[PDB]
Amino acid sequence: AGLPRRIIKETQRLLAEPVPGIKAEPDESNARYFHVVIAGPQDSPFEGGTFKLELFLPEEYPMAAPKVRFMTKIYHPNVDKLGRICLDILKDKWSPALQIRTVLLSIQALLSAPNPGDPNDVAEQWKTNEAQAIETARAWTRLYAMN
Amino acid sequence: GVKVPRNFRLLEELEEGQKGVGDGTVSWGLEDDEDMTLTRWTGMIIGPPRTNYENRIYSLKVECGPKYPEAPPSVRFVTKINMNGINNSSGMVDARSIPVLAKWQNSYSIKVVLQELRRLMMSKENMKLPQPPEGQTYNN
Repeated sequence: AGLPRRIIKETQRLLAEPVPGIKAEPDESNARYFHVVIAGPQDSPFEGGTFKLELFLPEEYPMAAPKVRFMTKIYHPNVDKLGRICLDILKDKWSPALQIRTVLLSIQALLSAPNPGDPNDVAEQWKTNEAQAIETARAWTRLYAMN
Repeated sequence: GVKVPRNFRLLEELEEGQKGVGDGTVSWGLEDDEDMTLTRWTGMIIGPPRTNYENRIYSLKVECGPKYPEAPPSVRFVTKINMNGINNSSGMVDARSIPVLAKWQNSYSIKVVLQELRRLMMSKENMKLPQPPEGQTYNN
């Protein structure tokens, strides 16, 4: 009378075998809603920082993609001012075969290796002045992601 | 059923605001485009024809608190208006006087609130009210 087996399985697996550098906790009211913290990847300008992310599994999951957004301000070519994430598998390249775990490490990989080429000012800054873009990313990490 | 969490519901309303609805006589958007909390919104209502509100654009502030959309948003007019349910000195919308707010359901939205206020502008008790000069705004 509750959630589909897959969601129960994925929920319980997130809490039992956590992705390294990624914490995930269930919402206290919504069993499809999760509060995620991703550590800034080693050797990235986000290293040392912790970034809040929120995840929601819609009714049509896994036919429909999970919904994911940053809640911590971050300077990154694939993340906008409201925290929305541009990642293929969150829309276009989503298939039921993928899982929540795949999404989380992909986002983590995005932080480890930003893709300025993605069809914004941030991404454009990362192309023409990568050094300054990286130091700006580090600046915002100091300002927004250390508490 | 399945509840869509606040932040994701507000992202849906954000996208719908940008696409616009109907004849565009109401519209809404984020007050601050860097507000990751999605809390403060700007509403716009075009005063309806054949009322004392006609040909006037009304700006509003809509605040979606931590329990939105389980709880109704707070609404106030920036543009001065004489209208039942709207505090004539402050612009604040008295929820008990506006049925969408007094009988709030979590299926409602910023859009619905603005459409209701526009509909109420056409009511017999409002459409004939003498208005303040065009362009005036409340303080605070």
